[PDB]
Amino acid sequence: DLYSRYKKLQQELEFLEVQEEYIKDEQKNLKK
Amino acid sequence: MITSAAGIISLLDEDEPQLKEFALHKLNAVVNDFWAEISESVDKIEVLYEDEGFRSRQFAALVASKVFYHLGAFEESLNYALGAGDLFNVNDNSEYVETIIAKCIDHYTKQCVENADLPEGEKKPIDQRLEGIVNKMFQRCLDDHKYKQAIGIALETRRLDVFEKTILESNDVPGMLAYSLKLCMSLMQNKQFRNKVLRVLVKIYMNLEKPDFINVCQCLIFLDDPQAVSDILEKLVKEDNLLMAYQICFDLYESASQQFLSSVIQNLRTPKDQTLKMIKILSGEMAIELHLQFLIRNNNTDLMILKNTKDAVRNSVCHTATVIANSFMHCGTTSDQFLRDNLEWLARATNWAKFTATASLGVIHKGHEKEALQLMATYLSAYQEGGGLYALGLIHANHGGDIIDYLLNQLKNASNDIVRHGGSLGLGLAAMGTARQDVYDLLKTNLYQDDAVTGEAAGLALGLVMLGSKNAQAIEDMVGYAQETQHEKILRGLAVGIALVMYGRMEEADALIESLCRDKDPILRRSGMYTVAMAYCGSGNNKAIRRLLHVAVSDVNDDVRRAAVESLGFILFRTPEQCPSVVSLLSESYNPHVRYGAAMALGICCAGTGNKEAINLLEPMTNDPVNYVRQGALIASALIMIQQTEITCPKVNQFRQLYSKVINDKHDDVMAKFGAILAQGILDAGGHNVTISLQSRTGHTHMPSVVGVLVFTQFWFWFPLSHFLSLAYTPTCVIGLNKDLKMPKVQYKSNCKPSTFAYPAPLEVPKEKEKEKVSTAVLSITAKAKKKEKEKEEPEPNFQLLDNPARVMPAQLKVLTMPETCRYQPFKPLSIGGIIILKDTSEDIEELVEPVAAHG
Repeated sequence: DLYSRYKKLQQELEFLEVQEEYIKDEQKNLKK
Repeated sequence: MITSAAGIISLLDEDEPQLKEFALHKLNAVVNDFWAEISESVDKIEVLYEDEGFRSRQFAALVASKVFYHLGAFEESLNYALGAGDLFNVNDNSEYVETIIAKCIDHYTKQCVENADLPEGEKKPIDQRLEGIVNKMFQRCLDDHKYKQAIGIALETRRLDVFEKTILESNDVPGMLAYSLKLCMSLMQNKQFRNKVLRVLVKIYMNLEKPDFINVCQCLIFLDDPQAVSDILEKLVKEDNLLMAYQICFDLYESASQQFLSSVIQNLRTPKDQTLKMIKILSGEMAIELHLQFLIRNNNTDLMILKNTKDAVRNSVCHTATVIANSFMHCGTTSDQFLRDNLEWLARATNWAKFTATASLGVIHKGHEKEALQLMATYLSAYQEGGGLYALGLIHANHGGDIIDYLLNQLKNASNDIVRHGGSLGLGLAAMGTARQDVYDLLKTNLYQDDAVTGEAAGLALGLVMLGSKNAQAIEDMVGYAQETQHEKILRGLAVGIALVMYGRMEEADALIESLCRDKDPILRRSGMYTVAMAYCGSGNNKAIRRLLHVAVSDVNDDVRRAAVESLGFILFRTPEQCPSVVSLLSESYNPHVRYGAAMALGICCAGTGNKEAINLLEPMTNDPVNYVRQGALIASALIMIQQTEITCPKVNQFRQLYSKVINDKHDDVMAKFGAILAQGILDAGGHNVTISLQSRTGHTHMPSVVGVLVFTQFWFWFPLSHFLSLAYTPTCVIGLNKDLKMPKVQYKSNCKPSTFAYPAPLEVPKEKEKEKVSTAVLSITAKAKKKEKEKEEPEPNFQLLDNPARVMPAQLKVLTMPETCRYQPFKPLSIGGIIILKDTSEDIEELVEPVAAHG
């Protein structure tokens, strides 16, 4: 239970940070 | 109290190794408060530890670890805690102990993960005392009757021996095995470690008192070990256990790929009736026959909606759209009633529309393998002949075999380029995954020309044939021809072909992905996006997601942006809730191509899932001012809501009304209408009997389904490929088979209301509305006249019973059973579905079920 939840949170963190990277790049292109 | 440790620290400076140790003891006793002072004097304790010591080497380590922990330098605290040795006393409710334990566990996990990938001998040694601390934690967790999550710590630390020991020497071995398999299939990513863990799991399974052969075969499918599965089957048949083998072979066909099935069949080849029918099961004759029989028996198709679309159609685009939608709604049903009724409509087609119509015929007759060849000969220019080839290939899906020689021969003896295109598509479909050298070389020869129509099919069929093989020769030849050619259509064909070739290879595809992405040809960059998708299919790989998301906004070619978004959906299909988070922002993009890619990515990801946020995102996109964004949104909504009822999703009726409205409209764009017509076809695909799921019932990725979805998405460039979605149609059937491999009349029992999984009701004609007088005018005395006239004058059943061919919706398997445990007992729960070998204990007449004629 706890290990599965920990892995879920780790994957969510990785997914959210990659999403933020994408939003930063898209914002830059939108400014251009 | 004491208020100052200065005296105790000063005791250390002396030269007496009898005073020093008492100083250390008091210092440890008081480190709970005076770490601030002791920190500046730690260096003295450091040097005192770094000598013979005389109990100083023992206690100073613990003191320095404690003071460093209080200070904040855990990296240096760990070294001294380890040097302490036996003075750590792991067994105590101390916060310092807990924190150092956590830090040591994290350090060990990091070290193991880092050094595992390195060579066998080139490994940086671990500290033995650190290993001892980790093992002490393992043993403490075991002693706490906390068997679970010791498996998790073992998984993180990458050491198996503890994992095996704790999962064996524990209660509820079945439950722990189920948890371990869930972890091994879902969360962990490293493929080599996954294979090692699965090897341990299968060893445990076999050494169990009663081996779980079904889970063993699942793990062996994951490991790609046909020799081992063949040996398991050989042992299982040598020992008298036939139902086990029946269900094992059924699941093996339903999950494993064609190459694996062929290899296991060859191993078996290397009474004999048992072996022969095992080979037949693995080849899949009975699987496809049972699926076709299921669909024909339950062919509850609706014709009035298709009639309305036909009536509303004006343009050739909408005509071919209706043809394809009919194909989808009749896929696997072998019933061409609409096409045999509207011979004038069907005959108003021309050029590639005839190709598409014949392909629709083939899709309708999907799985109808027995009368093939002669059936197409009866059904009947160059376009018609090529369409017949492609339709016959579609009928002979991934499971081809015997007809490969016929396709090879006639594509050799084909003259028209249209016929060559059709034959190449059919041969690629028939040989999908076989990787036959002769077929590949013939397709190479057919590709080695300058002609778009032939080259596109030749390249796509090359990809289908080499699928997964990772053939270096194939990649080299296809990339070289793509670079050296001059026809963008051939380029598109080769792009999809390379994408398919580099399928299922997680990290072995990265070199080719980088090459294609850095390539300057926009079609080859699109090929790189598709290669990313196919390689990291259904893995949620964050590296691939990052690459695709980067290319979706950095690249200049809108085609490549759209392909990147589609690939993103292909990657994320395994976690449907996850994708809407990605695609909500992409859907609100000023780039219409990226918006369409977002819609199609949502469709692929949530295909046959009926998610709610995906539909919420699609609906506004369904209402857009751009032309093709609407088509993409409609098709994605159909993909998502395929086989969904009003109660299950309270928007399906809304989208049905939307499709009807857009079809029956004056200004609605041609491509919007095309998308709506397709959407209807997919939504009612297979006569409400088939759903689209890229993964098998047991979680294995469904290669035919993913290939079909990808090639269908590649209809933006070529309509005839739109029929490839047929491969993505899976019958939502639970079929019970007894020992004789014949379907007996069983009664399945589902405990749910008969409206959350029922077929959409026929809507009948909308009826004629007469002319209405408008609100007869009220005058001054009308109310008085009305007053004068006034004076003068459910059960909602909670039960569901299904005959043996049981169209059970994917959500409608968790809740499914039989009445009072009838004569038939399931070999495996009625939750996985598929084909179940119902064991029987009562002997009676046992009437079978009739093999309905294949006409509809």
